[PDB]
Amino acid sequence: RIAGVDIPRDKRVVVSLTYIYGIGNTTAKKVLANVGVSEDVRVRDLTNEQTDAIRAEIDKLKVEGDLRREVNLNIKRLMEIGSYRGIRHRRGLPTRGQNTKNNARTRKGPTKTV
Amino acid sequence: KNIESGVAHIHSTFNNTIVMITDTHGNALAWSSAGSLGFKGSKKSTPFAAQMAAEAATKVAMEHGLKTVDVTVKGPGSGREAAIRSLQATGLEVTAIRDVTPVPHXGCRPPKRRRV
Amino acid sequence: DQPTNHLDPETQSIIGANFNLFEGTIIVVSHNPSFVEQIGINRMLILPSGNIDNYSPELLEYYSN
Amino acid sequence: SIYEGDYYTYKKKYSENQLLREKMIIQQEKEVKELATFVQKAKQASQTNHALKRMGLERAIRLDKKKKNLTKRDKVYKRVKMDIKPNREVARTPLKVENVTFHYPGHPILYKDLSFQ
Amino acid sequence: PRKGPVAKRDVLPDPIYNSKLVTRLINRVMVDGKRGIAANIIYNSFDIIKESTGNDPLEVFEQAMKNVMPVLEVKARRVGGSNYQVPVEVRPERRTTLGLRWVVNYARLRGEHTMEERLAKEIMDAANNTGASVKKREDTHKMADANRAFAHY
RNA sequence: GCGGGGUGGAGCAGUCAGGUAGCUCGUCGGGCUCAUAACCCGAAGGUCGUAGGUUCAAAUCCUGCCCCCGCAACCA
RNA sequence: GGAGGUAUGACAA
Ligand SMILES: [K+]
Ligand SMILES: [K+]
Ligand SMILES: [Mg+2]
Ligand SMILES: [Mg+2]
Ligand SMILES: [Mg+2]
Repeated sequence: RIAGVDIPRDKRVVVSLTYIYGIGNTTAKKVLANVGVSEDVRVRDLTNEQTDAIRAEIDKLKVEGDLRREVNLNIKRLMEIGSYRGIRHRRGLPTRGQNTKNNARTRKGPTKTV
Repeated sequence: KNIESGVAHIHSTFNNTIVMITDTHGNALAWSSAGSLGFKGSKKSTPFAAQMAAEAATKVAMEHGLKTVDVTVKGPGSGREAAIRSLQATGLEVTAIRDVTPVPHXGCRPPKRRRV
Repeated sequence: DQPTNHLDPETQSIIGANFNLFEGTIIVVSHNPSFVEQIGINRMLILPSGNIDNYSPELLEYYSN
Repeated sequence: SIYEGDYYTYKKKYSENQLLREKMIIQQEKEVKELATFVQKAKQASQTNHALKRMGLERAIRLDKKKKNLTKRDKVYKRVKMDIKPNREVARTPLKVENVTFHYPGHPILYKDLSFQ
Repeated sequence: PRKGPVAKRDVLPDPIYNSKLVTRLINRVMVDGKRGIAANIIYNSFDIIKESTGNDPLEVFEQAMKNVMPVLEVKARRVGGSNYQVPVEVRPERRTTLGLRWVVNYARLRGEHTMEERLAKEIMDAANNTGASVKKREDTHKMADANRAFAHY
């Protein structure tokens, strides 16, 4: 549809774009302001001219598979050089100084009470 | 089939109340009890269950045709009065009330006390 | 729409008991008094006089009237 | 099978008959087990115990005749098993009907502005 | 408390319906002392009732209360090894308390998106003697009738 | 050689009569208690000894094989 | 008022 993702047809454009990996709320507003598409129109109402303008606008940004490879390469590098952060990534522990005696469940996964 | 005078026997114990309406000759005509109205356990011993039992037996008794009964009350149950009044309410004419609690003039040895 | 129809009496009771435990909404029609009791109806809609009502032995009152 | 009476009488007569049949099959099984238990005891005894081996074969003959006159219990007809579970979860408003009127072409309107939730 | 009954603080009447009951309803719907939101919900819902029905909303609400306010309640009593419920008559103050609590509690559980819509629908249903709040009253009376054997208590 | 047995930690069902693996106690985690026991609530623990067959599908039926237990393995 | 009768819990401190 836009970057290889069928954005929700019923939602307003600002939000529908957010379903693209690499587009958040602020970035969606920027691309619509550049193209000149009102933020309140449902994307089902987008005309081929408006959609292509959005696609042209989005093609400038790094999104979806391009972004995912970029971030994974960063983490890959941290692991390869053997940095402290890389080990945190590889062992599934918080990487930004958070204490692990408690919590850290997002990184660790579900509790293993054993 | 059709009666005019009768007697209502209220067998009220601690556990249950049975109401039995006979003719004056002691032939049964209709009967109810707390147990036969769905009451179970302690509920069977309450005055209300005694009241309901009297009603259900009274209405059946008056279906046969029966105006006035005398009441014989027996046992230590709490529901004797609630049955006696329920008889009056549902349609019967309670003419006389007697206590026929058996009393041994001594008699047999009662069972042991319920502890030890 | 009349689920217990054509079913043997044993299967009817099985049908009613299992529906009672069903964890979902049930729109049922049944002229069998036993089947509706097992399901434990909550609201009854009377016809032709539209009357969304709480289920109760007042169902008999509507049947009489 | 034809009974005299009503449905309950049929159930009462039938339930009793199947009960009396069940008890018959139970006692026939006990006697078979008894012979079987002795036949095995003789079967595993020393070959030098001639009389027990003899008695074991004699009871093996009775055991065979028992097993051939042993009534089979009719397999009780299996009842339906239903386990209806929803894949997804119900909402607070599963169905919305608002001001619905319907008539079969050529017939009086069945309901007018029918609305329930 | 042990000393005895306490003073019950009075509530002032609703500004537009001149009803203390309306103020009591507003307090029941209120959350975190946000009375402005509570009042808006009640007044919007009385306008919804004024639309779905041609009658005075205050009249409809009072009719809903008549169908919801219980008369007999079950009071748990612990006697020895058996704890059973004793039927009890509900004093008039608690009657409106239960009615307001039930109407509000079941409106919050309704399916409509907004509370005032949920509250208006719950009010109108109760005014017609149907819905969850009426069913709560029916069950409460059903429980007392079953335990009517313990009336002498 | 004649029988009996292999299903969760243990003891048992289900096996005849094929469809969906449980019950009893125990174990672990949390409650309740000043604490322990009892009690309450949650969880875990077996693809049914093992490998082939039959079948739409087997713990179940068939067959083999390995294990464990009571007998027997010779009588004048 | 008074009188005869009708589950578990070391040892020392
Ligand atoms: K840390
Ligand atoms: K913590
Ligand atoms: Mg996005
Ligand atoms: Mg820190
Ligand atoms: Mg004894």
